[PDB]
Amino acid sequence: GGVHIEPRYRQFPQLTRSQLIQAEFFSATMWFWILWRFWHDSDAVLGHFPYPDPSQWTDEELGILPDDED
Amino acid sequence: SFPKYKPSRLATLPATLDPAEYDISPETRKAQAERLAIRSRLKREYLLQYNDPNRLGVIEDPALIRWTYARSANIYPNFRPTPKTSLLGALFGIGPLFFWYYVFKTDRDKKEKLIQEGKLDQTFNISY
Amino acid sequence: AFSAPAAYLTHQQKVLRLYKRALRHLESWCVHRDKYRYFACLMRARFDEHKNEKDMVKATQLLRQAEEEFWYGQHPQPYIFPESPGGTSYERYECYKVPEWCLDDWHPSEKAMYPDYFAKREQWKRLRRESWEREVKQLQEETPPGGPRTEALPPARKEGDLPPLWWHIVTRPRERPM
Amino acid sequence: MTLCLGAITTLFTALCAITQNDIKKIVAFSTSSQLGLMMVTIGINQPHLAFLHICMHAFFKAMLFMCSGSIIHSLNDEQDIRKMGGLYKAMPFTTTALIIGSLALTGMPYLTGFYSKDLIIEAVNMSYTNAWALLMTLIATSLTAAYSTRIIFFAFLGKPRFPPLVLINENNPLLINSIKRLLIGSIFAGFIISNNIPPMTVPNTTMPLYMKMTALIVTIMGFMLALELNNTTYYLKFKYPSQTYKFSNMLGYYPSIMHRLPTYHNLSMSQKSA
Amino acid sequence: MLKIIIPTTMLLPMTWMSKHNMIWINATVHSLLISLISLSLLNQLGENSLNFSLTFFSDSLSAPLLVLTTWLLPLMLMASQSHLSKETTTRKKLYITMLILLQLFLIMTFTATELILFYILFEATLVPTLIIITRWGNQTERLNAGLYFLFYTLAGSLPLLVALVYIQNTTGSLNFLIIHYWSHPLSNSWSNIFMWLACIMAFMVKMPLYGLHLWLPKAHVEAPIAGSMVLAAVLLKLGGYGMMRITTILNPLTNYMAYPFLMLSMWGMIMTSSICLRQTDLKSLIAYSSVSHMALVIVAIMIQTPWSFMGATALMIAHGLTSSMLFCLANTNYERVHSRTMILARGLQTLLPLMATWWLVASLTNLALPPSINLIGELFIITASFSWSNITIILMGMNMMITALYSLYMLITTQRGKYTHHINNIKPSFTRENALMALHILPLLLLTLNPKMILGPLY
Amino acid sequence: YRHSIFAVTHVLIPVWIIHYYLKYHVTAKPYTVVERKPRIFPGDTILETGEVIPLMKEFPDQH
Amino acid sequence: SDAPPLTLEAIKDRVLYVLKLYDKIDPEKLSVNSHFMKDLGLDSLDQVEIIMAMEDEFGFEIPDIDAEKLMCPQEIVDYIADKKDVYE
Amino acid sequence: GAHLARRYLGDASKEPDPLRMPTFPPDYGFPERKEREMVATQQEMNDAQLMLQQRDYCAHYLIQLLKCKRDSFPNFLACKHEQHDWDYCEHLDYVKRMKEFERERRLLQRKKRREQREAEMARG
Amino acid sequence: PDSWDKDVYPEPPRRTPAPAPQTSLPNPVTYLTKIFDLLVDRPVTLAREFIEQQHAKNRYYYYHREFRRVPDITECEEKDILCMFEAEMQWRRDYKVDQEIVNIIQERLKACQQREGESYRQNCAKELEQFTQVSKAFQDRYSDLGAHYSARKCLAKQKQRMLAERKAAKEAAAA
Amino acid sequence: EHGHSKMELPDYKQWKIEGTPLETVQEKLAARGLRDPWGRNEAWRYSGGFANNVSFVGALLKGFKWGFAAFVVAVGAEYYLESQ
Amino acid sequence: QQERDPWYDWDHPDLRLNWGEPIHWDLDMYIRNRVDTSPTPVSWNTMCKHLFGFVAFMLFMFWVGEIYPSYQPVGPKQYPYNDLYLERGGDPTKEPEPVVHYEI
Ligand SMILES: CCCCCCCCCCCCCCCCCC(=O)OC[C@H](COP(=O)([O-])OCC(O)COP(=O)([O-])OC[C@@H](COC(=O)CCCCCCCCCCCCCCCCC)OC(=O)CCCCCCCCCCCCCCCCC)OC(=O)CCCCCCCCCCCCCCCCC
Ligand SMILES: CCCCCCCCCCCCCCCCC[C@@H](O)O[C@H](CO[C@H](O)CCCCCCCCCCCCCCC)COP(=O)(O)OCC[N+](C)(C)C
Ligand SMILES: CCCCCCCC/C=C\CCCCCCCC(=O)O[C@H](COC(=O)CCCCCCC/C=C/CCCCCCCC)COP(=O)(O)OCCN
Ligand SMILES: CCCCCCCCCCCC(=O)SCCNC(=O)CCNC(=O)[C@H](O)C(C)(C)COP(=O)(O)O
Repeated sequence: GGVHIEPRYRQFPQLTRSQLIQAEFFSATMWFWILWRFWHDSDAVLGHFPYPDPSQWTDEELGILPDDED
Repeated sequence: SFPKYKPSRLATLPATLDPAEYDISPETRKAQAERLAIRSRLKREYLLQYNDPNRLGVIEDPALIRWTYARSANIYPNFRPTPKTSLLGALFGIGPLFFWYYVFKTDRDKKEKLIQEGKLDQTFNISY
Repeated sequence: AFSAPAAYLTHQQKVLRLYKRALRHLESWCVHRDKYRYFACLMRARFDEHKNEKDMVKATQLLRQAEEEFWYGQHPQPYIFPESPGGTSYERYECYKVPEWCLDDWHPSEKAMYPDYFAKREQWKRLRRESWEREVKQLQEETPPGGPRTEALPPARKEGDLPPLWWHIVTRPRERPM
Repeated sequence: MTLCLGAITTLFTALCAITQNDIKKIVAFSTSSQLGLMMVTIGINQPHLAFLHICMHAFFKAMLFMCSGSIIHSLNDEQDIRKMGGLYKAMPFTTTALIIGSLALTGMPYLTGFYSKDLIIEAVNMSYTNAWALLMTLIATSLTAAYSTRIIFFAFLGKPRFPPLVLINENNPLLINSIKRLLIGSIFAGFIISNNIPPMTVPNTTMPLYMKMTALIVTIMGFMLALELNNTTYYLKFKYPSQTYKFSNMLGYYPSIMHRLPTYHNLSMSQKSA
Repeated sequence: MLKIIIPTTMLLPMTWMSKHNMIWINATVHSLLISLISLSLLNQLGENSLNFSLTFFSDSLSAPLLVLTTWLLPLMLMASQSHLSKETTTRKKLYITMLILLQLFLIMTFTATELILFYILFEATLVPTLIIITRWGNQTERLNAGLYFLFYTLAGSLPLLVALVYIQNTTGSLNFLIIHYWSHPLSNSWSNIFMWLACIMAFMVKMPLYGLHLWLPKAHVEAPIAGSMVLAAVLLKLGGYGMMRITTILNPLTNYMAYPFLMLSMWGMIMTSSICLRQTDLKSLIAYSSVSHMALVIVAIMIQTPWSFMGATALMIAHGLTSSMLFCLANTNYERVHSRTMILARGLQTLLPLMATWWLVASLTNLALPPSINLIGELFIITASFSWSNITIILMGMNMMITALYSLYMLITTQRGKYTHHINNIKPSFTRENALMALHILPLLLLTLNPKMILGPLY
Repeated sequence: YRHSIFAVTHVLIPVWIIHYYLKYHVTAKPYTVVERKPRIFPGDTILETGEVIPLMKEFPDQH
Repeated sequence: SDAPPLTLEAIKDRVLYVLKLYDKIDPEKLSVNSHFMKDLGLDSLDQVEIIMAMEDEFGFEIPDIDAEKLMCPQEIVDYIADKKDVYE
Repeated sequence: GAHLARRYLGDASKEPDPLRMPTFPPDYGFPERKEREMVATQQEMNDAQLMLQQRDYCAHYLIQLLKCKRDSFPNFLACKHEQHDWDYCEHLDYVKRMKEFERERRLLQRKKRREQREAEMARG
Repeated sequence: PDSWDKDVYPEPPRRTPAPAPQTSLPNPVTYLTKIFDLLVDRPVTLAREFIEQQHAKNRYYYYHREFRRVPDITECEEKDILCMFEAEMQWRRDYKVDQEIVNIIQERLKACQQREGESYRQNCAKELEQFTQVSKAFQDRYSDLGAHYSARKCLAKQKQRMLAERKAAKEAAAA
Repeated sequence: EHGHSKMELPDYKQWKIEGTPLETVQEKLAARGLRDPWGRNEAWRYSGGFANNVSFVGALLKGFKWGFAAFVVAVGAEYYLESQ
Repeated sequence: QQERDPWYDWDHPDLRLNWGEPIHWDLDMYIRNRVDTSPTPVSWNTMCKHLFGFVAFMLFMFWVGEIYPSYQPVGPKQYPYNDLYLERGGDPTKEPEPVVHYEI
C-alpha cells in the first residue's frame, strides 16, 4: 500500500516528506503537552502542601510540661 | 597467564583446549585416517541406497535397531544381582513408599486427634 | 558444508581458524568500525610476528597459549549472522521445505493445473533413470578396493555421463521455498 | 512475600537487561522488570495502582515492540544492536516513536507512565515496608533509565553498521497508522484515564521535598551514568571484561545451571531407576 | 436389556452369511445401530436403578460404560479394515466374530445384577482378547505377551472366586441390591483382612496397580490395533467398575487397608509418568500413560467420597476415549513406516497437516486442558485427595506437570522438525483414518457440554 | 456498503440475539443478573419513592 | 521481506567492488579469473580477511572448510550464487 | 528519614515504636482534650459506600467530591475545588499524625530525663 | 417477574437516585441508550410479543409431582426388605431436597454480597447467619457418611450424636 | 509489482579516508609502523547523510522548538481570553 | 549433541547424526531439545558459586530489611466509630468498649 522506493547501495536512503513532517509533528505535540501540563498542573511534580518542621513546633500545643509537674 | 577453565560433566572441555590434539604421533594420524575411512564407507553405502530411483520405503538402519533393542529387550538377560543392583533397587523401590506412608499416616493421625478433641473449626466444610 | 572433510586439520588450518575467530570476537567487542579497524590491524601485526618461525615445537606451543587467551576473553555473547547455526533465523524456513517426491502423490485434478511443469518433471525423471544405471557402474569401477578412503566423489568423465549421486544435490527444495 | 518477590524480580531482570545485545531481549527484560514493579505495588496493598500500571504499560510496551519489529524488518531480519547504526535520520518516524516510548517508560512527567509509576514510587517510599525492597525498587528505576539509554544510543545515534545494501523503508500506511495510534495513547491516556476514574485510595498529599522528587532524581542519575559509560566505547582502548559483566551478561548464570542440573538428573533417573 | 443383547447376538449370523466383500459394511452399519439403541440407557434416575429383571439391571455408573462399549466396536472395525486386506474371508469373519463376542461379554458384564455372573463374564472376556492378541499379532513376542496378560489376570481373580462363594455361605445372597441393603461392617480380624485382600486384588491386578502393571506394556504393544483399542478403552475399566461395586461390603476395613495401595498409586503415578519421558516406542509410551491415569483412578476409588467417585467415573470415560485415539494415530504412522519407533519418522506436520491437527487435539486432551472431561475427573479426584490429606497435592501437582511434558514431547518429536530424508512412502491420509479420528474426538467435546451424564450415581 | 453490511450481520444480529436471551430467558430466573446497588449521596431524590435525603451537617468551610 | 532478487551480474559486481577497495591489490591488474596467491602475491591471512570482507558484504558467512579453498573471484561468485540459488 | 538512623543506630528506647504508639495517656499533657468531630453520619457514609479505608474523618469532602464527579460527568475537569478540599483535609490529618508522633517522642524524652534525674538524686 | 417467588428470593426495594446534571454538556450515555433502545429493544419486544401470541394460541399444562409420606427407617424390622426399600427412597428424596435448601441459602448469600457493594461485611451479616445455621445443620445430618451412604448410616450417626449429648448433659447436671 | 529497477553501483574512486576517524586511525597506526588496508572499504559509513550525527540530548529534544512555540502561542491566547 | 559440528553434512541435519554410525545410549537425553553439555565461557564451579552467593545474599538482606523496616514519623491512622466497629464484621449486640480519638 506504499510507494516505490529503490535501494541505495552505500548512500543514504530516499525519504518521503510525509514521514518527516509526521515525526516532527508528533514530537512537537508531545513537547507541547509536557509544557502545557507543567504550566497548568505544576503541583503534581513539586507538591502543593508544605511539609511542616516537627522541631519548630512549640511545646505548648505539644502537650508537654517543663519536667516538674506530672 | 589467565585463569584456567575447569571442565565439568555438564560443561565439557573445548576441543581447542585439549592437550591430546597437540600430542601428534604417526599412530594417531593412522587412527584418524582409519576413522575417516570407515565413516566414508558408511556414507557411500547410505548414499548408494539413497539415490536409487528403484528404491521405495525406508532405508533400514542397523544402528537404530541395535539402539532400540539394546535399550529395551537386552536388559534382563545381562542383569546380575550384585550388591550395587540390590542396594539401589531396594532403596529406590522401597524407601519412597515408606517415606510417603510415614508422612501421610502422621498427618492423618494429627488431624484425627484434633477432630476428636473438637478443635478444628470445620465450619462451612460440606463437600468432601 | 559442501566440501568433504579431511582426516585431520593441519597446523596451518588451525592457525587460520584461530585468526578468523579472534577477528570476529574483536569485532564483537569493538562495536564501532574505526576502533575495530585499529585493533584488528594490531591483532594482525601481533599475529604475523611469529610468521617466519621454523621449528614445530615452539609453533605448536604457540597457538596454545593463544587459544587459552582467546578462551579467557571470548565475549560470552558474540555476533552471529542470522542464518548461521546460532542466529535468530537459523532454521526459520525448514518447515516450508517439502520434498519433490510429494508431487508424485498429487491428485490428477491437482496435476491438471501446471501441465508444463509436470511434463518437465517427467523428462527429469527419465534423465535420472538412465543416469543412475550409468553412475553405479562408474562408481564401482573407479573406487579403490577395500572401500572409499574419503567421502569425495568423482566427476563425470564421458560425454553423456552425469556426476554420480547428483539427484539429491540438484533437487534441493530451495533456500526460501515460500 | 509478594513484595520481596517483586523487588528481587525487578532488580535482577533490569540488571540483566542493562548489558544485553539483542533488542528483543532488552525489551523482554524490561517487561519482566515492569511486572516485578507491579507485584511490588500489590505487596504494599495498592491493587488499583497496580491495575492502572498494567493499563499504561500495555500502551507503551506494545508500541516499543512495534518499533523494534519495524527496525528488525527494515534491516533484513537482523536483531543485534551491534549492526544497527544511524537510524535517527534514516528512519524518522520509527525514531520519534521510540524516543517517546522510552520517555514514557522511564516515568517522564505528564506522560502515560507518570500517572502510574510516580504514584508507585511515592507509595513505596511512604509506607511501612522493607528497607531492602525500597532500595531494590530505586535501583531498578535507575537501571530502567540505563537500558532505555542503551537502546537509543546503540541503535539510533552512531554511524551506520549494517551491510551496504540499504533497504530501509517505513513508507507503508499500515505500520505508520498502527504505530501512531499507540503513540497517541502513550501520550494522552494517562491524563484521560486518571481524571475519569473515581478516587479509589487515600492520596499522599504531603511529602518531604526530596522524597517527592526521588523518582526523577534516580531516573536522571541513571540516564547520566549510562550515557557516560556508553560514551567511553568510542575510545581507542580495549580491555577484557570483569566478573560482574560476565555475571550480568549470562543472566546470573540461572539459565545455564538450572537448565542442565535438574533436567539431567531427572531424565537420567527416569531411565536408570524408574 | 435384551433389546441390546439380542442384536449383538444376531451380529454373528449376519457376519457369517454376508458376502465376501460386504462383511465390513454390514458389521459397521449394524454396530452403529446398536450404539444408537444403547444410547437410551442414559435416561437414569436419582433413585435406585433401572432394574429390568431378576438378571440384569442398569445404573448411572453402568450406563456410560455400556454406551462406550457399544460405540467402540465400529471404530475397531474401521481400524482393522486396513491391515487385514490380504486375509482370507473365513479368517476375517473369525476376527469380526472375536470382536462381537467380546462386546457381548462386556455388555452382559456391565449389567450383571449378581456377583458370580459378573465374575463369570468378567473372566469370559479373557478368551477373545487372548486369541486376538496371540493370533493376529505381528511380532514374535506376542505369544509371551499373551501369556503375561493371561496369568497375571487369573492369579489375581482365582482367589476372588473363592471369596465370593464364601460370602454367599455367610450372607446367603450375592445379588447386589440385597448386598447393598443388608450390608454389615467388617470386624478388624486377620480373616477379614484376607477376605478384603481377596476381594480387592482381582480388580487391582487389572487396573493395573503399580507393580502389577508389567503385563500391560507387553499386551498393548504386541496386540493388533483393535486389540489395543479395546484393552486401553474398556478392559481397564472392568477393575474400576468391580471395585466400585464390591467396596460396599468392605467397610470400615477399607479405612486402613487402603494405605499400602494408595502409596503404591500415589508414588506409582510419578514413576510411570517419568518412564514416558525416556521411551523409544510410541505404543509403550501410550501404555505407560494409561497406567498413570488408572493409578489416579485407583486413588479416587480408595478414598471413597462422593467427589472421589464422580471424578473416577468421569476420568474412566475420558481416558478410554483419549487412549483409543492415541493408539489409532500411532497405528496410522506405523502402517506407513512399519517401525513403531518415535525418532525414525519426524516432521510429519509438513507432510500430513490434518493428521497433525488430530495429533494436537489428542495430546491436548491427554494433557488435561479445561473444560475437557479429563480435567473434570482429575480436578475432582485432586480435590477429594486434598480433603483426605493436604500434602497429596504435592504428588498430584508433580504428576500434572510431568504429564504435560511427555505429552508435548510426543507431539514435538513426531510432528515437528525436519522430515526424514530417506522415507518417501508417506502417502496422504485416507478418508477412513480422518473419519476414525473425528469419530474418536467429537464425542469427547460433546460430552464436555453435558458432564452429569458421565459423573456417576453420586451426582 | 461493506461497512454497512458488516455492521448489520456482525453487530446487530448478535446484540439482538443476546438481548432477547437476557431479557426473556436469563432474567426469568432469580439472581441470574445481580447489579451493584447504586450510590446514594446526601441530597439526591429517589425515583421509586421520591423522598429526599437530608443534607449533611454544614461542616466549617474555609479553604 | 521486499528483498530484490540478486542476480549473477550483481554478485560479480559486488565482489569486484569489494576487492577494488582493498588497497593491497592494484585495481588495474585484478581480473575476474585472477588467482590470489600467484597472480596477486597475497598471503593466506590476506585470503581469510578477503573472505570475512565478502561475508560482511553479503550478510551471510561461509564455513571455514569451504572458505579456505576459494582462490579466485570467479569461484567466490560461484559459491555465493550456489548458496543463494541464483538462476541468471 | 532521620528517625530511622536515630532509632536503629542510637538508643532504641529513646524513640517511639510505631506499632505500640501511643504509650502515654491522652490526658497526660493537658486536661482540655478537645474531641474529634465528624460530619458524615453512619448511614449516609454507608450509603455512599466509599471503602472501609476511605471511611475516616475526611469523609464528607470525599462524598462532596463523588457528588461532583457524578453530576458533571461529560466534563471530567469541572469539580476541582472539592478535590482540593479533600486533599487539604487529608493533609491536616497527616499533620495531626505527625504531631502525635512528635508528642510521643518528646514525652518519652522527658520521661527518660526524669528517670535519669531521679537515678542521679538517689545515687547522690 | 412472576416466574419466581419473591419471598423465597428476597430483594431490597432498590432505590435509585434521580438524575440531576450540574453540567449543561450533553452526556453521551443518554443518547447512546436512546439509540440502543430504538435499535434493539423495540424489535426484540416485537419478536417476543409475536412469540407470546403464538404460544397463547396453544396453551397446555404440566404439574408438580406429589409424593406421599412413608414410614422411615426407624420403624422397620431388621430383615424386612420392602419397608427398608421405601424408607431408603424417602431418605434419598429428603437428601436431595436438603441439598436444594442449602443451594437456595447460598444463592441469597452470593447475591447479597454483590448487591451490597463496598458495604457487604456489615450488610450481609444477616444472610451469613442464615447460611451458618443451615450449613451446620446439613453438616450434622450428612457429613462423613461416605460414598455408600444410606438411611441406616445416617441413623447410626444420629444415635451416636444423641448418646454423646445425653452423656454430656448428665455429666454437666451431675457435676 | 516488485523492485526491478537496475540499480547501478557508485564509482569506487569516490570513497576516501580523508575527513573521517579512519584517517586518525591510520595516523595512530603509522606511528607504530602499520597500515589499515581496508580503510577505504568502510569510508561510505561517514560520507553521505551519515556524516552528521545527533547527540543524546539533541535526540531527546526532537520537537522542542515547535512545541515551545505552540505552547507560547496557546498561553498567550488563554491569557488574552481569560482577561476579558 | 548440540556440540557436534553444525557445518558437517549429516544425514539427519536436525538430529546431527549419520546413517549407520553407533548411537549413544542416552541419545534421547541429548537431542538439542534437552540437556546439553557444550562448554561455556565461565567454568561450572564459578557459575555455581556466583549464583548461590547472589541468591543467599539477597535472602539475607531481605531478612535484615524485615528486621529493620522503613516507615514515617507518623502515628496510626484514626477511624471514627470505635475504629469502624460496626462496618468491620459487626456484632451490634455486644456493646464493645468505646475508643475516642485525640485532637491535637
Ligand atoms: C543513598 C544516597 C544516594 C546517592 C547514591 C550514590 C549516587 C551514584 C553512585 C554510583 C555508584 C555505582 C554506580 C555505577 C555502577 C558501575 C558501572 C560500571 O562502571 O561498570 C563497569 C565495571 C566493569 O565494566 P567492564 O568489565 O569493563 O564491561 C565491559 C564493557 O564495558 C561492556 O559494556 P557494554 O557496552 O556491553 O554495556 C555497558 C553496561 C555493562 O556494564 C556492567 O557490567 C554493569 C554491571 C554493574 C552495574 C550494576 C549496578 C547496580 C548494582 C545493584 C546490585 C545489587 C546487589 C547485588 C548483590 C550481589 C551479591 C554478590 O553498563 C551499563 O550499561 C551501565 C551500568 C549501570 C549504570 C547506570 C545505573 C547506575 C546507577 C544505579 C546504581 C546506584 C544508584 C541507586 C539509586 C538509588 C539510591 C540509593 O563494572 C564493575 O566493575 C562493577 C562496579 C560495582 C559492582 C559492585 C558489585 C560487586 C560484587 C562483588 C562481591 C561483593 C561481596 C558480596 C558478599 C556476599 C557473600 C554471600
Ligand atoms: C508386589 C507389588 C505390590 C502388589 C500389592 C502389594 C500390597 C499388599 C499389602 C497387603 C496389606 C497389608 C497386609 C497386612 C495388614 C494388617 C496390619 C499389620 O500389617 O500391621 C500390624 C500387624 O503386626 C504385624 O504386621 C503382624 C503380621 C507380620 C507378618 C506379615 C509379614 C510382613 C511383611 C510381608 C510382606 C509380603 C507381601 C507380599 C507377599 C507375597 C498392626 O499391629 P497389630 O495390632 O498386632 O495387628 C492389627 C490387625 N489385627 C487387629 C487384625 C490383629
Ligand atoms: C498378581 C498376584 C496377586 C495374588 C493374589 C494375592 C491376594 C491373596 C489373598 C488371600 C488368598 C486367600 C483368600 C481367602 C478367601 C476369602 C475367605 C476368607 O477370608 O475366610 C477366612 C479364611 O481366610 C483364610 O483362610 C486365608 C488364609 C491364607 C492362605 C493362603 C495364603 C496365600 C498367600 C497370602 C499372602 C499374600 C497376600 C498379599 C499378596 C499381594 C499380591 C502380591 C475365614 O475362614 P474361617 O476359618 O471359616 O473363619 C474364621 C473363624 N473361625
Ligand atoms: C578477543 C579475542 C582474543 C584472541 C587472543 C589470541 C591472540 C592471538 C595471538 C596468536 C600468536 C600467533 O600468531 S601463534 C604463531 C603460530 N606459529 C606460526 O605461525 C608459524 C608459521 N605460521 C603459519 O604457518 C601461518 O599459517 C601463516 C604463515 C601466518 C599463514 O600461512 P599462509 O601463507 O598459508 O597464509
